[PDB]
This record gives sequence, C-alpha cells and structure tokens, in this order.
Amino acid sequence: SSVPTKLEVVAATPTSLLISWDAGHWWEWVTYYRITYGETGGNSPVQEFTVPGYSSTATISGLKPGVDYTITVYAPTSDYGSPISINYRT
Amino acid sequence: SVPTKLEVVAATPTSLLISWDAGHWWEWVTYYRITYGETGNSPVQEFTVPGYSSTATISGLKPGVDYTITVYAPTSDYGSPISINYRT
Amino acid sequence: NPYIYLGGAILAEVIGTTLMKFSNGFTRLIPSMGTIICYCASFWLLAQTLAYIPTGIAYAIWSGVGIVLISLLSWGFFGQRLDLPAIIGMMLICAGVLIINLL
Amino acid sequence: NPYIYLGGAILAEVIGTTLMKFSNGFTRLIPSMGTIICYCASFWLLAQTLAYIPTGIAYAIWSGVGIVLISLLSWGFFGQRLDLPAIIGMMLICAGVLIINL
Ligand SMILES: C[N+](C)(C)Cc1ccccc1
Repeated sequence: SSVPTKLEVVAATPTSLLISWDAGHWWEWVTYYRITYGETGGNSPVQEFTVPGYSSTATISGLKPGVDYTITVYAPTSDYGSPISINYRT
Repeated sequence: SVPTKLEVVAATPTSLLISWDAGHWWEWVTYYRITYGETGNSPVQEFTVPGYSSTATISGLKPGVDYTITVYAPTSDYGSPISINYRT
Repeated sequence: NPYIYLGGAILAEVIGTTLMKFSNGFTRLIPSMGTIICYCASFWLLAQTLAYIPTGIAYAIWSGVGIVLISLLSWGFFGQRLDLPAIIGMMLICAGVLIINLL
Repeated sequence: NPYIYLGGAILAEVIGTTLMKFSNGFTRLIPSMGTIICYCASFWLLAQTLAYIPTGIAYAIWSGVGIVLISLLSWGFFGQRLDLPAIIGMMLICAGVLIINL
C-alpha cells in the first residue's frame, strides 16, 4: 500500500534509459517525483532531477555504456511513503 | 510613453537586430510584443519578448524589401506603440 | 445572482481551504491542484461581482461565512485541535472587522 | 510558533495585494513578479500553517490581521481617511486574536 510501485526499465540504450512506475490511485498521485541515478560502484555522488507528479514515465540521458547503474524514484516528501530502487547494466 | 528608444543596431540583408528602453525598473513591464511585416502586400509577423529584455532579434526577411516594425506594450496604458521603417 | 455571485467566491474559497489541508503542503496531487483550481475560480468571479458590489460588503461577508463555513467544515471533515480557550474570539475578531469596514 | 507563520502569511498577502494595486493588470514586471512570488509563498505558508492550528482559527486571525494590517499601512501610505470606528475595531479583533492565540 505504498507509492510508487513497480519500477521497471521500459527501453534501454547504452547512454539512456526509459523507466516508468505505478503512480497508484488518483488520491495516491503526487505533485512532483524527484528521481536519482548514479553508479553502482559508489565512487561518485548522485545526480538528481525532478519531474512533475502527473507523469509516470521518465527518460535519463548521458550514461556510460557497460557500467551497472542504480536508479531510485522518490516522492515530493520521503518520510511519508516508501521509494523504489532498481539496477540496470547498459 | 514607456516603450521608447527604438532603433536598429545591426542590419543584415535578411535580419534586423532591434532594441528599446524597457522603461526603468518600477516602470518595467511584463512583455513587449514585436510586429514586423512588409511595408502591406505580404502578411505581417508577430512575436513577444519578456519585458526585462530590452533587445530582440528578427530573422527571415527578404533582402532589399522595406519593412515596418512595431513594438507594443504588454497592455496599453503605457503610451502609443512605437514604430519605424528600415530598408535591409 | 448579484450577491449569489459574491457567495460563489466565498464558497469556492471555503472549499479550497479544506482541500488545502488535503494538499499536504502542495505535495499531494488532486488536492494540491484542487486548491489552486478553487482559488482561481474565486479570483475570476470576484472581479465580476466587484464591478457592481462595493468593498466593505465583500470582506465582511467573507469573514462571517468563512469563519462559519470552513470552521463547521473543519468540525466535520477533520475535527478540532484548539490551542486556546475562547471560541467567541473569531466572532469578536469578525466584530472588530465588521466595525472597521462597515463603520 | 504557529502564529508566527500565520502572521507571516498575513504580511505576505498584504504585500501581494499592495503590489497588485501598484502594478496594472499583470503588467509592471517588477511588482507583477512580486505579486506571483508573494502569492505562491503565502499559499505555501497557509498550506503549512493550517495543519497545525485549526483551519477556522487561522481563517479568523488572518481575516482579522489582514484588514487590520491593510488599513494599518493605509494611513501610512496615502494618509487614508477614517477614524474612531477603524481604530477601536482594530483593537477589537486584536483582542479577539489574544483569545485565539497563546
Ligand atoms: C485567497 N484569499 C483572497 C481568500 C486570501 C485570504 C483572505 C483572507 C483570509 C484568508 C485568505
């Protein structure tokens, strides 16, 4: 009973990823999801960009091929719901 | 009265760089709309520029043709719209 | 509909305020969009009514109904917190408003 | 604490409505942007101060200190023309504030 739910990578690409999630019910929709991505190794911080909360898809660009990455989708808040994080090797 | 100081700075046969005095802070207006067309047989063209910006560019003009350019206030009660003439 | 129009703004705002509690700091879509939608409708027709209706009538009606409508809407939608005793203060706050506008 | 932000939102709406009267119908860029900033902040202030205090309570205090501060700076801007009903009615709602505030 947490939002978002079901974080998947729709389309892949060596330098880009297309992902989506289940925003839940209409009362579970939020105003802005902030999404964070970075390297799996952890020798770097984390890149962050927001996206309005009426859209359930997000496109990321500027990745390096072959490297395994970790993607995490947040909420406008964070201490009131639960986030999801996945991995993907381009 | 508020849109003032209208003259062409740089003039290419196909483009015109225009500027104006956007007033002065408290008389700064939200936007200025710029209308340029043939001096008309051909249709007239229009776009808008934010009001903090005192300059704007006009591209895609035919060489030699004389044009008429008009810069309007975002509303009206800032004075008559200033207009001039130039030949590329 | 001359004053019923004015009553449309006071009620549209009465609704949007109670929806703002659900907006959760403009972080919950549908109430966050709802409270901005209820206020722009209040904005719209307020400019319409104010063409004929004066001024001190609008605020005085706003205070009274809003102190009554949304407080009774908060007594039903959510409940009550209350961090000071006198409830009659809102009516006396309104009374101080009534005798600075109408008087 | 909560009545500090409520009074802050009172000051915010008052500044926004005065900058609206200065600018024309969404025209004068500097006060027009000042109105948008003052509103989006006051709305974000009310959206945060209403979860603390009861909604009807902040509604009254704002409707009170709203006109109180609007007319307060009215004599300090145009030399506005009123008198006894305005000043004693100000202290009336102001007293009404005390019994809904701390
Ligand atoms: C969006 N309003 C015009 C209703 C602002 C307001 C006015 C008075 C009291 C609370 C809020």
